[PDB]
Amino acid sequence: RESPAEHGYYMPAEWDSHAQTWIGWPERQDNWRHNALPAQRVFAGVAKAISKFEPVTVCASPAQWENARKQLPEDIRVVEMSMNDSWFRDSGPTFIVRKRNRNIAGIDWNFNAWGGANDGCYNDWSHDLLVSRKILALERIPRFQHSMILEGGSIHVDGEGTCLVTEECLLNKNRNPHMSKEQIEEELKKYLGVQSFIWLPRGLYGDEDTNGHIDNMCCFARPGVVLLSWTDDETDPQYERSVEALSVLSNSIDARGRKIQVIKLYIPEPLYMTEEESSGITQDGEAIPRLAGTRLAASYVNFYIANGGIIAPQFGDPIRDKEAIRVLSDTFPHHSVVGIENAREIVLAGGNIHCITQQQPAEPT
Ligand SMILES: [Mg+2]
Repeated sequence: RESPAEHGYYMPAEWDSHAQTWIGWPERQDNWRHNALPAQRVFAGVAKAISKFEPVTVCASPAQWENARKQLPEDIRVVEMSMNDSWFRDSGPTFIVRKRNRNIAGIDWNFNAWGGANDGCYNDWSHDLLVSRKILALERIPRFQHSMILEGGSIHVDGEGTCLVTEECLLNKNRNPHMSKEQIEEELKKYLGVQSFIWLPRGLYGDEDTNGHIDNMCCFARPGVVLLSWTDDETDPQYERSVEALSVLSNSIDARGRKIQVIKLYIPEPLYMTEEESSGITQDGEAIPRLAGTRLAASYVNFYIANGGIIAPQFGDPIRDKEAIRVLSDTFPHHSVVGIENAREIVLAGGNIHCITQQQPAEPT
């Protein structure tokens, strides 16, 4: 059980350089309406958008492999890999680099479908348990295994000592109930190479099924500067969570000694599951219900950082969609912002774009 700290590795920020980006492929009918064709189209657009900036590796199950290979341009690598769902942010390896056996490693955290037998999103995650090792074993990258539950969507970093997380997820009884905050914290200092932490109380409103991972709540936009899901509608259940996190962050000082500057990134108008979308879900007794009228957990903070690229959602609220793009462009002056139409199609299953990706950092030399 040696740690990454003992070998010099740590996790770099999303803005650092990447070899390529990993993405899975949707399939299960109890989570992807209409035999997943609508979401397959959006996943495929996501993978084509990211390939304009950097190489994409898509992975599809044996049954789906030919379908994904026909849909995607040949420039997108398509590899066979069995999984139980397609959120590679959370079953993907969290990659870590060493500054001086390769110069890149990846951690394979334990997984339980966002809480386990009694509070998770589905009842069988056996294939999801090998996707971590299958990716690093296909890339010939060393694997540090952890027995603690953890999802990449529940942990962010600035690449300079500050890990950003959520109490709702990390300190949840469906996660690591026998671990205190200092135990879990000590593991993250050891495995992510971090020194300090910023704990926001909860995840985004409507993310109760996954326990509120941070990438739908807040991330860093560069050092010392985080984007925060926001609303001014005081009647929305999200407003008290945004103002709460704004209080916390504005009194936060990072590991390098900087006062945190929060930029607000306004969520779209409230979005709700429709009967046309819910009735496309096949109820089989293996996944949680997807009901019309539902408050879909939808925020623009759940984008991806590719080499000089920003892959951002478009949810259909034309006013909020345009205002998120203005906000993001003002923020990554050295990247090009690209939008994904029908973002709402991967969000019906509770996630979006960052949710579906796994960056592989370029290996140092
Ligand atoms: Mg794993």
